[PDB]
Amino acid sequence: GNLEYKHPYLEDRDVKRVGYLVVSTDRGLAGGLNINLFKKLLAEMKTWTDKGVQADL
Amino acid sequence: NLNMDLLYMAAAVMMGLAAIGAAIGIGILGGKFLEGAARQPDLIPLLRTQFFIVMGLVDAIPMIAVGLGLYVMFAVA
Repeated sequence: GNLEYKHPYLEDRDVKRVGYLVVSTDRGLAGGLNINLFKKLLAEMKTWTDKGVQADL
Repeated sequence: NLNMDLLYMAAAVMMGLAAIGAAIGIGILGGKFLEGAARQPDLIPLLRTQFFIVMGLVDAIPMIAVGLGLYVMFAVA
């Protein structure tokens, strides 16, 4: 649509700082669940941090 | 003589009331264009086309009243 009004969440923005919500376990013994998620997060987090884009968790 | 007294006044009422209807009709029709230009930019040239189509029909009967008040003034009196 072209009928869009102004509204932060809907409209884009030039990027300097990015936030991640990470869900993770209260409990162990789940095996290689958490760490195979967290290395993917850190790879992406490193990718932005490569160009100096800030990040938050 | 008595002729020009009344025939100016008759043209005056003709072009005076035409001056009401064309100004009020293009005021209402134009303000609805300008909320549409504010509400939908990117469409100004498309809406402007529609505004000029509709404006030619609003000016129809008021332009016959102007043209005959110009006739009464500079032809009949």
